[PDB]
Amino acid sequence: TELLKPRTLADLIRILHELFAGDEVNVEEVQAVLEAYESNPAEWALYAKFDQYRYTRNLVDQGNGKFNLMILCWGEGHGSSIHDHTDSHCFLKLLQGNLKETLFDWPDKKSNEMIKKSERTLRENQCAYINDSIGLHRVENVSHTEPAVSLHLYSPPFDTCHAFDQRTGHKNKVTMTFHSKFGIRTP
Ligand SMILES: N[C@@H](CSS)C(=O)O
Ligand SMILES: [Fe+2]
Repeated sequence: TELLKPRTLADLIRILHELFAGDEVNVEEVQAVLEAYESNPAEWALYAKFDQYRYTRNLVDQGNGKFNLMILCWGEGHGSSIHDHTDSHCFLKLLQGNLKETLFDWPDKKSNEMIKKSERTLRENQCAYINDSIGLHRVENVSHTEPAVSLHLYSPPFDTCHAFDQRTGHKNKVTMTFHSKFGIRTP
């Protein structure tokens, strides 16, 4: 009920366990708390494990089963597919660098080019929110010189989703994997 500024990543995690103690989710409250945590690189260095060729997903907390909290690491020019979020809430907070978020509408069943609804540049410490009822999105680090690090919370947890072909709107099921869990590389 009473939202306080998270002092550290650990404190944020404790607050998040409180916010997800029940069966529902106050989206605006979760977003405010995520936004209020000041990114401190020393606190999340353990999870910030990059790969040269694509972005990595690094599990931080399993939220007592109610959410997955993870850190995504985007090399220069690394980006995602256009994807949905499997009927889950999805929060994205920038911890380092910038990411471009492009929004798309759910495709009609006819094969057509997916045209962008809009785009925005998410900046350090800002927290965005998406869910399937809002639409689909692609997230990209368009920087040539700066890696980006983001903190993502999904509730309920999911490890599969759909990728959408921008040319047709065709979807394919994708299994998402973790690069690391609790700071441990999981090959
Ligand atoms: N949801 C994507 C990243 S963009 S929110 C993922 O979890 O891989
Ligand atoms: Fe996403």
